[PDB]
Amino acid sequence: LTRFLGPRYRQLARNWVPTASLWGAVGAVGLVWATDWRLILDW
Amino acid sequence: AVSASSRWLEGIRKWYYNAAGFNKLGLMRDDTIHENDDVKEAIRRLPENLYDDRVFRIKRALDLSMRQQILPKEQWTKYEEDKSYLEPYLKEVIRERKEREEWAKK
Amino acid sequence: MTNIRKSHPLMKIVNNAFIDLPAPSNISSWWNFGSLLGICLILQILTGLFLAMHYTSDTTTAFSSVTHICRDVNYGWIIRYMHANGASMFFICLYMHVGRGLYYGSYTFLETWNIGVILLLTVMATAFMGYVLPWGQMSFWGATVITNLLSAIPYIGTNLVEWIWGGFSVDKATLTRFFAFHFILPFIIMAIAMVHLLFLHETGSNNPTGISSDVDKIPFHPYYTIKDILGALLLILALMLLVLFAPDLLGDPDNYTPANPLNTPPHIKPEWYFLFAYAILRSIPNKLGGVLALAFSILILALIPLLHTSKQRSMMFRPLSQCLFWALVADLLTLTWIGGQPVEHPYITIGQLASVLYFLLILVLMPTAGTIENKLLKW
Amino acid sequence: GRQFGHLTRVRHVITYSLSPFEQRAFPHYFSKGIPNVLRRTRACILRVAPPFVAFYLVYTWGTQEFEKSKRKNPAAYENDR
Amino acid sequence: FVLQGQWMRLCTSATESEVLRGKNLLRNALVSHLDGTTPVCEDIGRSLLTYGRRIPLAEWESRIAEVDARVVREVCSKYFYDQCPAVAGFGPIEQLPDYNRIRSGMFWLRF
Amino acid sequence: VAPTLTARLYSLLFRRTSTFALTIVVGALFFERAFDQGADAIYEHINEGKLWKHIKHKYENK
Amino acid sequence: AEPEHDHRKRMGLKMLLMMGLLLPLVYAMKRHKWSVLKSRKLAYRPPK
Ligand code: HEM
Ligand code: HEM
Repeated sequence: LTRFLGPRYRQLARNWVPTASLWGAVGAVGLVWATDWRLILDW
Repeated sequence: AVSASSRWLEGIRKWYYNAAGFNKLGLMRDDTIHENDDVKEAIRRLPENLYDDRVFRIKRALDLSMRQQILPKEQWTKYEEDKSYLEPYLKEVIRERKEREEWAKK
Repeated sequence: MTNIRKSHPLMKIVNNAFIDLPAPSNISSWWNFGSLLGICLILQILTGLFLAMHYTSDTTTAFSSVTHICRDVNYGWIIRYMHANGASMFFICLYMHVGRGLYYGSYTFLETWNIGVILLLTVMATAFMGYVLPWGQMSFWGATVITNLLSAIPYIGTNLVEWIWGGFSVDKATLTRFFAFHFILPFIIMAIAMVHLLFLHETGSNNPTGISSDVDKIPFHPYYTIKDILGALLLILALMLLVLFAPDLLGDPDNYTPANPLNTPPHIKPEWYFLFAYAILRSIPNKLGGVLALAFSILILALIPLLHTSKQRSMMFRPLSQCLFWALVADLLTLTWIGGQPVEHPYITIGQLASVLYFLLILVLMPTAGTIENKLLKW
Repeated sequence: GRQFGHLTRVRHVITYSLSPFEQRAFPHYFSKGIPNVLRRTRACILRVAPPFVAFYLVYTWGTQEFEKSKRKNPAAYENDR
Repeated sequence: FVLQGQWMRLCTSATESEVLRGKNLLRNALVSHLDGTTPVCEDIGRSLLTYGRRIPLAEWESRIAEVDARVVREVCSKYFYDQCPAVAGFGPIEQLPDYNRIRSGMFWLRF
Repeated sequence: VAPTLTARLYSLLFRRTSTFALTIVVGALFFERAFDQGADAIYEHINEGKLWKHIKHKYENK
Repeated sequence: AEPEHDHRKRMGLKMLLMMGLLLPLVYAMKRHKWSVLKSRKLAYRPPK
């Protein structure tokens, strides 16, 4: 826990967010086909 | 400001050891530790005497456990004799690794 | 090598994890529950397959079907009452298993611990669906109230409870689903067990002392095959003692009544294995709060590795945890009691303090005790 | 890999064992059991028994109350008045 | 495994061929030792306290001759089959077979 | 001198594992029968006349 | 209500005796196999 936290680590986190951010978008797309929200369909 | 409380604690510590199985077993307190990656390296750092000792002790101990027999009252580990022989070794190993983290962190 | 049967076949070498393996000397009787654990998995299966050789999975018949297995079919009665009782054992055994892991710090084997946990929960699902197959008053309702307890989830829940059921209630649709998943879980679980065994084979069996035994290791074949056979012998004993002398005793539920959807046993409750889960839900006023806390009951297991505070993975040398270990067990017994209790003041107030005690014992007390003991030893 | 030749390293330890056929499998069992059983139970009892005792009280009390409060149908509030 | 194996095979499966070769080996072993003065002197001395005052030398060949593959099989099974071993090592004995394993090696179910 | 009962038994049946096994097969057979017989008897004794075996008379062949 | 149970009690008696007999032998059989480890006493020998 404490060991993992570090001043140095931030670039990796920033990089992760984009890949992570990109990954997050896919789920919404993936969920949406199954979910079939009328509003989502409307979008 | 610990004179009475700590004094009770010192008495309590003997009871705790007495309460603890290792003292009853006769094996040293240091020997009892969960063999993980730091203990492991400490272990490896032991001299032949210290280290072969810890092997017989555990041998004699797992033998007893297998037979559900306790050692004679005369031959038991007394709290007053707390060989914390792993402690020295074990500290550094940790010390090294904590650093490693510091260097790695920055 | 030549004509060393074992390593000749590559396959037969893989079986030398039983015969040739390094097994610690010292070793309480507690470890026989691993083996018995498997024993039970194999017995349920053989039993299941024969019952599912004369069972039908419809509203109309299911009750009849079981009823027919226990009456007209030759030795179907014992097979079925052996199957019911077994599952009790299976759980009685499971909870010894996890006790041991809790107490001697076998759970240090994180990867093995995480499989265990999956194991435990998978069986848990199994047991929940099988009991519903016979489609009797207890089963019928128990499924509704558990499943519905999933509708606590805010956004989805509601939709999702309806998918699981295959409709708005628990008619045929649900009943055949449980039949199919009950059937296929145990097979999947066996794969898991073996995967569990795989990981454990990489570091061998911890001991009561809590120290490595590498300096004392024994033939598994010579010694531990008889122990295990002996273990069986006692295990079976208990399973037949139950099954032959008191078939229904341990099967609290007396509801041999075909399920009538308007009717209700005011006293609705899961079986002994699931009794603890029902109790956990009760102490929280809010539905959702109760479902979270129910999951956390069981799911809190995987934390304990991280909670470990002492330097001695063995509780054996630390009095204080030996005391709070036992109490948790007796708190667990206390909770099981609540499970079969009217949900009224007396029991409510008790359960609530038991559910806090359980999470304290696991989350907060023990971990501190660890530290203390370490500090008294000067560690 | 190989589990028997590769466990650990052990120097200077002698072991002495005997054959099954030369010894007895039941070594003064009554005599050892009593004293060993006795000696460990008494070192267990204190650490184990308490919490169970506790549950029993709570069971006992806990059932009394129920029966009372419910059988004491007049418990809550009296009749005459 | 191989050794014990050999034992077993011996008392169940000895073939005349095999015994006949060992036979002959024995003769030689027993003749060639007796080459030289020292050797003969020891046989004669020790023979007398051991076997008493006989010098079974020429007998041998006779005795050795009575050897049969059945003889060798029945004689071996008195002493090795079902009998409890006397095993010592001076480790690395970490892999040395458990007493019970060694023991079960003196009878033939499988292996 | 004669061999203790065990020694007798040993040399006749347990040296060779073929014999041993043969024994056990045989034994398993013999044993099942005696056990049952004895153990069934014992159990019927404890419930004299309670069981249909005892009670068939009443309505049988007049 | 319990046709099997009536048969079961009789079976239980047979089962009870066999299990008891089997258990006694196993404890004895089990003891012999594990006797060697239990019988053995290992004495540490000083290197020098
Ligand atoms: C450990 C895994 C399993 C557990 C915990 C388990 C448990 C149960 C339970 C508690 C019941 C209710 C019986 C009653 O009280 O009437 C049941 C019924 C049933 N189970 Fe199992 N079972 C398991 C595996 C299996 C397997 C593998 C099969 C099929 C191969 C199977 C087939 C059945 C059938 C057909 C019934 C319905 C008839 C009856 O009530 O006996 N079960 N199971
Ligand atoms: C399907 C149910 C299970 C079966 C058949 C099973 C079987 C076994 C067996 C036969 C052993 C070896 C003996 C022993 O230590 O008792 C074992 C060990 C172990 N099991 Fe399980 N198990 C099951 C469930 C679990 C669960 C639910 C977990 C934990 C979440 C778990 C975790 C462990 C661990 C950590 C060990 C090793 C302990 C040690 O010796 O240090 N097991 N299991």
